[PDB]
Amino acid sequence: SEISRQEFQRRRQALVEQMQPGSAALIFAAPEVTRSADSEYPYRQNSDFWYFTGFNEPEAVLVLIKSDDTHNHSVLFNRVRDLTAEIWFGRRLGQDAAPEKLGVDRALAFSEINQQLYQLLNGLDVVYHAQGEYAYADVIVNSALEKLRKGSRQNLTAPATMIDWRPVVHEMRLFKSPEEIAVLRRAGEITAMAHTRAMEKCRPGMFEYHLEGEIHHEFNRHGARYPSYNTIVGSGENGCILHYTENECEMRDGDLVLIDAGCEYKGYAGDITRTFPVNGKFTQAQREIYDIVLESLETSLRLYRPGTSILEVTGEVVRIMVSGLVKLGILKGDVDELIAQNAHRPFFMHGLSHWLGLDVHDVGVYGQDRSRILEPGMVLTVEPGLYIAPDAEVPEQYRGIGIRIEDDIVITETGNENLTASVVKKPEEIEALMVAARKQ
Amino acid sequence: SEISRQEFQRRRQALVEQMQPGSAALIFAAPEVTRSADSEYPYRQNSDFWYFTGFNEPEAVLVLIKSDDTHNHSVLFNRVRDLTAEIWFGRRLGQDAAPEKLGVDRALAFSEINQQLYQLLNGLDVVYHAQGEYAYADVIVNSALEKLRKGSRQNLTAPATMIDWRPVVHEMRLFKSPEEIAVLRRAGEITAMAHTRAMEKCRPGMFEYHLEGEIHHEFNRHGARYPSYNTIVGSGENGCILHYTENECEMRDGDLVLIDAGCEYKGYAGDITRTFPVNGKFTQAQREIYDIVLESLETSLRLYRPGTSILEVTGEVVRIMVSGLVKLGILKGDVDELIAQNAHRPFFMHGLSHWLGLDVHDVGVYGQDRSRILEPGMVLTVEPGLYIAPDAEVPEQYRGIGIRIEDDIVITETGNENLTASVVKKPEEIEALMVAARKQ
Amino acid sequence: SEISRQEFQRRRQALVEQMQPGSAALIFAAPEVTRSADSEYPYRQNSDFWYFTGFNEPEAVLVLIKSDDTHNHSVLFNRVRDLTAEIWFGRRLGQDAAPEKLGVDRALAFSEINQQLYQLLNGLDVVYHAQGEYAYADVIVNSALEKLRKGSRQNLTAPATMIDWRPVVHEMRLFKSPEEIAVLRRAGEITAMAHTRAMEKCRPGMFEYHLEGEIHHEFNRHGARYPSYNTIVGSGENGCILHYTENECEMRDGDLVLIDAGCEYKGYAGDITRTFPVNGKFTQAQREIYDIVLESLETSLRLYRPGTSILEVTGEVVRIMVSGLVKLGILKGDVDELIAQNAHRPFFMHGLSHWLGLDVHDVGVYGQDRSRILEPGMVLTVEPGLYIAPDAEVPEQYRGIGIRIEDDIVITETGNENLTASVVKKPEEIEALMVAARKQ
Amino acid sequence: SEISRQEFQRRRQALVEQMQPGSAALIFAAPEVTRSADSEYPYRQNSDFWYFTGFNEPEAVLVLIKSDDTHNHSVLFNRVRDLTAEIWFGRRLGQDAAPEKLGVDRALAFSEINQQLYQLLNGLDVVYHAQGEYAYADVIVNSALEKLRKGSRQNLTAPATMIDWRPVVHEMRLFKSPEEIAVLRRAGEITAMAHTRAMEKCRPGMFEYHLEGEIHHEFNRHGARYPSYNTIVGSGENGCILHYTENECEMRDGDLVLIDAGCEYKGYAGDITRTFPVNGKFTQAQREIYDIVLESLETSLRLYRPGTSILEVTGEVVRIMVSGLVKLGILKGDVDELIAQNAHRPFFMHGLSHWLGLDVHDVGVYGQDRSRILEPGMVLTVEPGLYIAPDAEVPEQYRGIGIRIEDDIVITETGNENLTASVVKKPEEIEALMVAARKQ
Ligand SMILES: [Mg+2]
Ligand SMILES: [Mg+2]
Ligand SMILES: [Mg+2]
Ligand SMILES: [Mg+2]
Ligand SMILES: [Zn+2]
Ligand SMILES: [Zn+2]
Ligand SMILES: [Zn+2]
Ligand SMILES: [Zn+2]
Ligand SMILES: [Zn+2]
Ligand SMILES: [Zn+2]
Ligand SMILES: [Zn+2]
Ligand SMILES: [Zn+2]
Ligand SMILES: [Zn+2]
Ligand SMILES: [Zn+2]
Ligand SMILES: [Zn+2]
Ligand SMILES: [Zn+2]
Ligand SMILES: [Zn+2]
Ligand SMILES: [Zn+2]
Ligand SMILES: [Zn+2]
Ligand SMILES: [Zn+2]
Repeated sequence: SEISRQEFQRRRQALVEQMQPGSAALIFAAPEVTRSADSEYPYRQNSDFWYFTGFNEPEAVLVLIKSDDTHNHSVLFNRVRDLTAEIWFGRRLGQDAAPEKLGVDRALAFSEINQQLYQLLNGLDVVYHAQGEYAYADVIVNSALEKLRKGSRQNLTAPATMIDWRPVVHEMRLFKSPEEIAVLRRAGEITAMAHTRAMEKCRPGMFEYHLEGEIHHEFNRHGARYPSYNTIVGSGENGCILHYTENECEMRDGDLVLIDAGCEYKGYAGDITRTFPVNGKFTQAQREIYDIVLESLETSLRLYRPGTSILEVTGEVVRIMVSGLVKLGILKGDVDELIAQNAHRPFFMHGLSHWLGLDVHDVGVYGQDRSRILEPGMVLTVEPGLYIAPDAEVPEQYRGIGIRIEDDIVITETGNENLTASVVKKPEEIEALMVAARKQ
Repeated sequence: SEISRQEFQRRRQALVEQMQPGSAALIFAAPEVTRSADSEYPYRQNSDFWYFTGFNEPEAVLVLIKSDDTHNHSVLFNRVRDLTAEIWFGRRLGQDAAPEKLGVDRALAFSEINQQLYQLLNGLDVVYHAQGEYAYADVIVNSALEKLRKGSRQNLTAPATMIDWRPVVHEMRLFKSPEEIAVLRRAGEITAMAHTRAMEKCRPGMFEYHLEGEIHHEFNRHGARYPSYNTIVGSGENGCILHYTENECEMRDGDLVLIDAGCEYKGYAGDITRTFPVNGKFTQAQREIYDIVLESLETSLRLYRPGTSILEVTGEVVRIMVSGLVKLGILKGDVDELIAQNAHRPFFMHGLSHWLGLDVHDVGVYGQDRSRILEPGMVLTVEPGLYIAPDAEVPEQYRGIGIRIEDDIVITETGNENLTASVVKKPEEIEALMVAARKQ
Repeated sequence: SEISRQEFQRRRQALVEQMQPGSAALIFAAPEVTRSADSEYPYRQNSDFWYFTGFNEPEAVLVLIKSDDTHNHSVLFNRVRDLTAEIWFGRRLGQDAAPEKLGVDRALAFSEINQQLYQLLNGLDVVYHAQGEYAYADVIVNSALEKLRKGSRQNLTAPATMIDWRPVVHEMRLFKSPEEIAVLRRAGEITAMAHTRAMEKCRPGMFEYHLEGEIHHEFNRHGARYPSYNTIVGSGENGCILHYTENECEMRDGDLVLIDAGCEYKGYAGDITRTFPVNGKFTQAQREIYDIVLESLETSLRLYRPGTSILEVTGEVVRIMVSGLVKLGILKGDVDELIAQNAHRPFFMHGLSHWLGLDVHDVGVYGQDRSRILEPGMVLTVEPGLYIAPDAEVPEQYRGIGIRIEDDIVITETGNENLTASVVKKPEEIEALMVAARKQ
Repeated sequence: SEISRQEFQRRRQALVEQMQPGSAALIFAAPEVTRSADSEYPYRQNSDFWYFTGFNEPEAVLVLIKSDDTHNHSVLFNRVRDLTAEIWFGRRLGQDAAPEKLGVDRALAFSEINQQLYQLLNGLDVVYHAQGEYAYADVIVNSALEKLRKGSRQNLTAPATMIDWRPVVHEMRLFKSPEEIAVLRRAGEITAMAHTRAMEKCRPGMFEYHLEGEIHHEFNRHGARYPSYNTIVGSGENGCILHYTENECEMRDGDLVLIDAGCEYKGYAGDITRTFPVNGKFTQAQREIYDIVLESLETSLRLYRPGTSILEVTGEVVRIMVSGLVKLGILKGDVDELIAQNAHRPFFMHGLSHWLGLDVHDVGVYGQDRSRILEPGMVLTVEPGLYIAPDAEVPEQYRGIGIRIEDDIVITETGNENLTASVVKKPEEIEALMVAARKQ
């Protein structure tokens, strides 16, 4: 699946619809980023700029100009073509091919932006700009507006109103179109295949990073070159660290391993967590914690639908958690009192769900305490976990256990669709998968 | 292989030996780097800071203070320990464990650096600082020196002399110790195994990125998690682009594929290029160009030794190249005149050799035109190539061919040691390797 | 005359009337300014901040908050009281006395602004801020808005709209109240007395700066400590330099002297130019040029009224000028053609009139080519001049003559009131004044 | 008196003598400074730049290049000539006239500095630059050095050592030449005449600012256009504020007035304080405090000579002060104990003496607690004072009295020369001067 030319056009038009007449919106590309000395990290476009263009070059600026309710045009600033720079660092779109390729009306050289941008903003009333997003962008925008402010004898006037478009654009990104959902559906499948493979390859004596290598190879073979975030492979006590990315330890028979990993496919993030026994067989103590986390996930998957909220489903998870932990003797007391005291928090100290899309922790307003009423088209994670510290004052057998189980869902008219259920999470199914792999 | 505690200590002492008495050297860690929104790229330490510490955290500063020829001490600023921040983002060394772990005399909280650094610089005559390396470092250093300048009524004085330590430190990095050479030797082996595997896996109809995935998986399985630079897989005309990293094309029977890829192992870069037929059999036209590049490499490997230079060996390569191209009718005229006119430059437009180490394009002075006399301990690449443009005015059969062949070497007392010869480059050996793999 | 507490209150309310509901306006004080090393220039408050407060301290910020059409409040950030800092550098208002003294609702310590400002902006929709006016102000404002943007988990939201209040506030300043006109009337009288005195004191052999000293002493004795701009005393060829402030030459019998000087009285600028003979008697050649400039001024004073514009009156002046210069043989040809060719421009190369108020070149929109229709309450200068270069190709007797004559006026219901007519400008009256003084 | 072409040349040569071979010193002009909107304060050149040039324009840079012990040259960057900009804002030296006018070898356009400065620094070992003095200068210098650092393929190298020249140059400025002393001698005379005049003009009912006007007029008439610092006229309780510059109060019969005022003559500061009765007759209580301050001054004038220090003379003043105050009942106890407890500090809370020159509080190292041994050529103030707060718990008659008496001196071979003794300070002489004036 991919995003069409037409879809990028629709998105620009939907932004322009919300803009005041006599205004321009300025959306800037991500800068290139040094890794060390003269080597740079693989380029990652700004998600908002990508959303409106599908254009993967730096030194580019999308300018959407609204004259009135039925009249608007698009201008792209981008890198000029250059035989020498392209023989070295790779091909460029340039100005000639850009209108047709990216569906914009006009394309100018980014090297001329300081000579041209103020002319495009002259006489407008409003400019939409994400101030503080990038320092280079602020320099360009402030420089244009100062030229206009100070150029009254050349009959120039600056727009007096500046509006942050991030609220508007993030509210758009919060609701996925059918095309976006198809892409995320494939991201979830790719990510699932990677997690299945990690379970199948895991053996005692392999290092945490070996499973990372299997996962990344699987992403790559389906055309997802990069992960959406740095892969987490926390075996044993490392599973109690939420963003453990060192992945440097030998995996030991008897330990669990927690894998949080997700691909980036056409810009969109997969995001799955599976926790499983390194030796393919859960112990009793491991099952006892795992079952609480799994019931939490399974109950949440049943509950999530239009009209509820992350907050409301999180309350059900807290209840399941506090009850399970009391039954194991990890918590002591009255369930309802422990719930009122938030007694689960030493063991489950993060949110159940985040928005998912072009960023793994996606944009969009959550409402106070994530109380926003869910509607169809919202995409989110469901990721309960329990993390018992090596030195928690609890029965010995539960100490140093970290378990998270995470699926990615889209809210539908009647409930939700699970994008990541093609990798197993029921303990008996995990064990059968690993046994089958160890034969073959 | 690894770098010892003792070696990091030796390096600090070697820097201190060159410092003026009554001085302090300030070496800052790399900042963390955003990939998108709240997600960050995998952390890569500043190579110079790494060189003196082997410490892989941000928000850290090494301060080496020389009182006199026999008296000096080391101070580390680093992140304080924090239970909440470590449960989330992973473990920290802290101040208690640092002296023993990293062999420094004292360790302070990076959060206190503005309160402490000026006190360490007070009364000194010289400060060694890499001005403009990082903006956060300059803010910290300039702020310390202003406090001292303006604090004469508190009996404070700033050092009046500031010296860039990069020349000194890069000159040290230019000459590798036995330990560094052992590490680079393993980086070369790992990188070679990856390239061998790419040749063995290549089939028509696979995408360029599939070979990238094989290479990265192989790096990872030997404990080199990351590449030293973004992998290049240029098949067909893409091989004429020097840093082609899109790797997005279907590999076609009849084309060559150029792979430039290198692992990062204990901080040190491997860097190999192999070019080979996608279908496992070089055509006549492909052999004709390949043989010129291979003779260039093989002649260079014979010539490189103490007392010659990159410039001098490059002259021999130009001669081989111009002669080969004249014999094919790609160039026309007298060889010596064509050489004098640099007629090879449309086809070979980059340097033959760069320094190699903690950075793939490593630090160290080259001398004018890379004329510096080579000495034992220098590590460098040998990477001749020929790139015939799709639209070059040459016989049709050579158009759109890009071939580079690259090995990594260390200069020894009598010649050089080749770190990357365990992956084949002779055409008959390449073909046999691919045939054997295709059976299986 | 002075500006009342009530007037400052009215102005704030008039700004608040124009503000959107759910908004705050931020008006910052001028920074202190170094003259050399640790000595500073006499403090000059930002004119806009002064306009709303009459408060003459740095490190102060006026915050006007509009909840709705009938509900708003004012917050002042200002310097805390400090016995040591006040014994040294002088008295401070502080927070206790400020509400009553300056008519604001609340006053907080400027040292706490970063801890408090974001709390005042939280939940608002709009912030009025003059971006780029002062760098310290932008740092404070951007820092507040970033706290709000990134603080959604603390239930903070930033206003998405930022509006430049300078257009609104400058449009207010463009129309003077009766109180402001009374103050400017006194500024014009003070400035006139100074110019009268300079004419009375002028003798051949005195230096240009001596007349500057007389003028400044006269400003000071009426309670106008500072000039509104750097005083111009251009004798001879120095009169051809528009902002000649060197004032370093011996004044010579036979030369004219051009004095452009104005006091600052309760913040408001006087601005007068008189040109006169150093020896008290105009030559024929001097009269011939002077009469053109004087007719230009006198005709303009008759014409200026509601309904005309600076542009329209400037056209009449150009006609007078071109005609006078043709009659002297300084220009040659048809008057109407010379007018169409703007043939006056080598001799009169500046505007006839600028707005006058808290700044000598005051704020307010002029319209294209200063075409804005004049209305009652506008205050402006009328300053025709003719400047014949030392090397102009004109009859010898006119070379090196610079003459400007300038009065300050306020537009009334039926015409204008001249604020500066108490210093003579008719040549016979100038000569009589100087003769009388020489006896003284 | 003035400073000769030859003297400016000597100073540059004296700096070059101390510079390392293969180095360049960069001395930047002061930026222009806004007073309000488009009006600027009178230009004040950077004192160090002035010291080496006597050049009073902005956008200028002196570059002194030392090749070796007998070979060096000077380059000036300055504003190009421009007919339009000079007709408006006044005459410019330009490049043609500068070598001869300012005694430099070469002069280039400041508009070309970024294209030329790096070429002048290329291949040098050391650059002398006052980092953090001006932000525009740092931008220019850092930009030049980055070009050199990164331009090794164009055979460019940056100097690795940067040295602050301020210590060296301020140490030079600390010792005045005969020419400088002659200029300061005239500054002291001018300043004295101004103070004499203020005493002669003072009447009850005049405002503090009226005496400021008399003083400034007197500075101006002797060719000192500007004061060296903002004039202090503190009558009554205002005399207890050390830098009282409001000068806004009606002077009352019965009060003292403290005037601290100094001219700037050819760049050099006068700096005198005289305190006197507004009505021309000291009361008993006023005499009692005045006599302590006067004895302090007179004893200091006797003591100051080569071989003592400000610290040592300050100890004698403290003794005189504590003894006088004990005798009046302002302090109670044993003199030697009160001295040991620094019991004078509520009443005398500033230093006795500061260096004087191109800045009123001049550059130069004081040593710890101003303990530096005085040598011939040092110029300094002697300014004891006693300030009894309105609410000090002392006998009523001394409350609200501020008295300072200040003279400017130069250390000679055998003692000191008093530059400001031509204005009276003995109380009987003050009273006679005022009585004589009142007749005017
Ligand atoms: Mg256990
Ligand atoms: Mg072909
Ligand atoms: Mg003449
Ligand atoms: Mg009294
Ligand atoms: Zn249109
Ligand atoms: Zn965004
Ligand atoms: Zn996850
Ligand atoms: Zn997640
Ligand atoms: Zn020691
Ligand atoms: Zn470096
Ligand atoms: Zn390579
Ligand atoms: Zn290489
Ligand atoms: Zn209210
Ligand atoms: Zn303004
Ligand atoms: Zn004027
Ligand atoms: Zn004017
Ligand atoms: Zn020379
Ligand atoms: Zn200085
Ligand atoms: Zn003084
Ligand atoms: Zn003083």
